[PDB]
Amino acid sequence: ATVKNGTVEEMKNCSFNTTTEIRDKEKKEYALFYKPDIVPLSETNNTSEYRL
Amino acid sequence: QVQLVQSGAEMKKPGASVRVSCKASGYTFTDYYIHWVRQAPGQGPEWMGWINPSTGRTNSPQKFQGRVTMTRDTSISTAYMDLNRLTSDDTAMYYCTTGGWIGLYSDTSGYPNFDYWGQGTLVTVS
Amino acid sequence: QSALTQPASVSGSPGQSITISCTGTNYDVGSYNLVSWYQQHPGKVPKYIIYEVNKRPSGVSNRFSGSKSGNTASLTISGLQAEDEATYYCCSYAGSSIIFFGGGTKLTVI
Amino acid sequence: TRPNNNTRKSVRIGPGQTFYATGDIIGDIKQAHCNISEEKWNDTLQKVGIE
Ligand SMILES: *[C@@H]1O[C@H](CO)[C@@H](O[C@@H]2O[C@H](CO)[C@@H](O[C@@H]3O[C@H](CO[C@H]4O[C@H](CO[C@H]5O[C@H](CO)[C@@H](O)[C@H](O)[C@@H]5O[C@H]5O[C@H](CO)[C@@H](O)[C@H](O)[C@@H]5O)[C@@H](O)[C@H](O)[C@@H]4O)[C@@H](O)[C@H](O[C@H]4O[C@H](CO)[C@@H](O)[C@H](O)[C@@H]4O[C@H]4O[C@H](CO)[C@@H](O)[C@H](O)[C@@H]4O[C@H]4O[C@H](CO)[C@@H](O)[C@H](O)[C@@H]4O)[C@@H]3O)[C@H](O)[C@H]2NC(C)=O)[C@H](O)[C@H]1NC(C)=O
Ligand SMILES: *[C@@H]1O[C@H](CO)[C@@H](O[C@@H]2O[C@H](CO)[C@@H](O[C@@H]3O[C@H](CO)[C@@H](O)[C@H](O[C@H]4O[C@H](CO)[C@@H](O)[C@H](O)[C@@H]4O[C@H]4O[C@H](CO)[C@@H](O)[C@H](O)[C@@H]4O)[C@@H]3O)[C@H](O)[C@H]2NC(C)=O)[C@H](O)[C@H]1NC(C)=O
Ligand SMILES: *[C@@H]1O[C@H](CO)[C@@H](O[C@@H]2O[C@H](CO)[C@@H](O[C@@H]3O[C@H](CO)[C@@H](O)[C@H](O)[C@@H]3O)[C@H](O)[C@H]2NC(C)=O)[C@H](O)[C@H]1NC(C)=O
Repeated sequence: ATVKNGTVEEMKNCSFNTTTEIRDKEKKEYALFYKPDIVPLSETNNTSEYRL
Repeated sequence: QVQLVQSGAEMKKPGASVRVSCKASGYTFTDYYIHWVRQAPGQGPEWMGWINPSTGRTNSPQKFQGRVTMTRDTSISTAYMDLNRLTSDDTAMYYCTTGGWIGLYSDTSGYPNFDYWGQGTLVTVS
Repeated sequence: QSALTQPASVSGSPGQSITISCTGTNYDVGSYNLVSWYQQHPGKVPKYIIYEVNKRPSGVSNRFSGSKSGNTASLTISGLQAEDEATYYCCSYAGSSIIFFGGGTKLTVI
Repeated sequence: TRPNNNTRKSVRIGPGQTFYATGDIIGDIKQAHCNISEEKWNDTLQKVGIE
């Protein structure tokens, strides 16, 4: 994302593979999450993998 | 004194794209919305979108969503509209206008308060 | 009829008023107090006449006034003089960060 | 107030149940805040001070 000001936050756009209602036929899905509710997954250099 | 001036008139053949520019002097460029308004010959003006020159957010109506790209350069106080996949219906004068005051605590983007207008520049697809 | 509807033209005598109406729907004109009026003319830029449904910016002669009720707004030009002969558009907020314009209304002072 | 005009989104989580989420932000993003009148707070806190 891009706001560049710091006076306002944005919400991080995150995407995830979902177990659909017929279980084993996945489809990727996205939702907006407030930043305090999301954490990076690992100490590795990947800045694009996050965990709740 | 607040004033805005745009690029010059031109001829362009169908199907191409056009970069029309708007520059304003007399106020801090980041603190007022820039609204794009188009008037085809003799027709009521139609509104294309708005730009937040402070952060770069933009929005467009249903028919224009996906064929006009809008941005700006903060370093030179000049706003840019990039209409793409031109057609005959784009023959019009393109107007750059000054919108509502920008503040953190309220969304004044939708206010149709066009305080000032540019001189208008011509596109003709034929 | 461009996006909003209005009478296309009216002609009258000086001293009276030609009042131009702007119509109309719940989501555009009925919902919000964000209605403006713009005057245009052959070979001219639009002129900014009314804002926030009842206020006028500096430079507009004080013969104008604005009004609104229900789903329809109107522009009052009480005390007509031959300078007012021009094409008047209404435009307002339309929800979801969209704004709509009107079709125009020419004026005459016989 | 929260001036952001959020819009909801639905996601399926196994059979027959849904997980609601935010899918869009209509309009310009803006800051959430609370407003207190200085004229009241300034009086009130010295009134609290005497106690
Ligand atoms: C919680 O509490 C917070 C408060 O803490 C609250 O937030 C507040 O909300 C208010 C609204 O809800 C909001 O009020 C609006 O403020 C607008 C800003 O104007 C004021 O300041 C300017 C200062 O002037 C600038 O700009 C001039 C010219 O551009 C420039 O020369 C100066 O330098 C100066 O600084 C600029 O340049 C500097 C260069 O160095 C730079 O440093 C600066 O950073 C800056 O860039 C004054 O001139 C004004 O008089 C105000 O004092 C204000 O415009 C606005 O009023 C307008 O809108 C109203 C509706 O909201 C209308 O009813 C009203 O009539 C006003 O209409 C005028 O403006 C509109 C839009 O701007 C325009 O369309 C009109 O034509 C009209 O124009 C007038 O001027 C032109 C010429 O310019 C004339 O031709 C006309 O005839 C008119 O005279 C509101 O008053 C407030 O700012 C905000 N507070 C903060 C801190 O954000 C929050 O809402 C609360 N929360 C809740 C939930 O309630
Ligand atoms: C915050 O976000 C929410 C979520 O988006 C905003 O709420 C939406 O607001 C829009 C308004 O822009 C609204 O859109 C209308 O939905 C109606 C269905 O419920 C439609 O009937 C309506 O269509 C008319 O308007 C169109 C132009 O916008 C026309 O093209 C169309 O033909 C319709 O006009 C005809 O019909 C009317 C009525 O009969 C008639 O009077 C006309 O003359 C013409 O014949 C719009 O599509 C969304 O439905 C809203 N959605 C929700 C979930 O609320 C909200 O506005 C935002 N907040 C702010 C402050 O902007
Ligand atoms: C958050 O991220 C998601 C993706 O994870 C964004 O969704 C994507 O948005 C784009 C732009 O609208 C879509 O592309 C368009 O799709 C249409 C389909 O008809 C196509 O015709 C266009 O050419 C264009 O490619 C894209 O499909 C969509 N992704 C999905 C999976 O639907 C979303 O916009 C992001 N939101 C924010 C606020 O950043």
